[PDB]
Amino acid sequence: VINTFDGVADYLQTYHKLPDNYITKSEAQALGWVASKGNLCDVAPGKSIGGDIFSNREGKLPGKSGRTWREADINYTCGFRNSDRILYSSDWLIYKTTDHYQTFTKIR
Amino acid sequence: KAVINGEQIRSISDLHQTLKKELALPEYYGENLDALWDALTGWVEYPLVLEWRQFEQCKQLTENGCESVLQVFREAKAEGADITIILS
Repeated sequence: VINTFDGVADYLQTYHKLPDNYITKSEAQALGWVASKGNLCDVAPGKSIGGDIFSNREGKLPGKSGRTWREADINYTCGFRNSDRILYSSDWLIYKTTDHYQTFTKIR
Repeated sequence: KAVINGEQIRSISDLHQTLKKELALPEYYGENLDALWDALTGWVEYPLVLEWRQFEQCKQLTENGCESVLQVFREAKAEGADITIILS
């Protein structure tokens, strides 16, 4: 899998899509994902949650009306989800958080 | 089932800490609107029922943010999360 900050960032910049080991929340739910049971790998082995719209609700990432942000989980290897996320824009800015969206740092 | 006793909420940080305990949110919970969205759509157990008593007292706090917290719950419900909201 490609699931590290630099792994996913490099892949996004090169291919303009997430690696194959990502699925969205709704796609996971359709397969039987129940977040409170930590069961993503039971219904989608080797997968991580990622690709959903990121609404940037605290306005910490740079925003403008023509730019969409998305997010994906980083360092996930089954079980309950962690605090690590990559954030990527439609114009290919890439940021990270390791503290559950409290702070963000630009990485590309 | 989660209850917010608005009469006892002294700040927005108090609000997030109470949500963390009442909803069994992760220890790392970020106590911000993006963390709340993530927890309500990809952590919490369903069905979820939130009873926010005396929301009006939150509005009296100097810090803004009360409606924004409620809005995240409503947006998570609209996204498909099995959430019921009681304003009492």
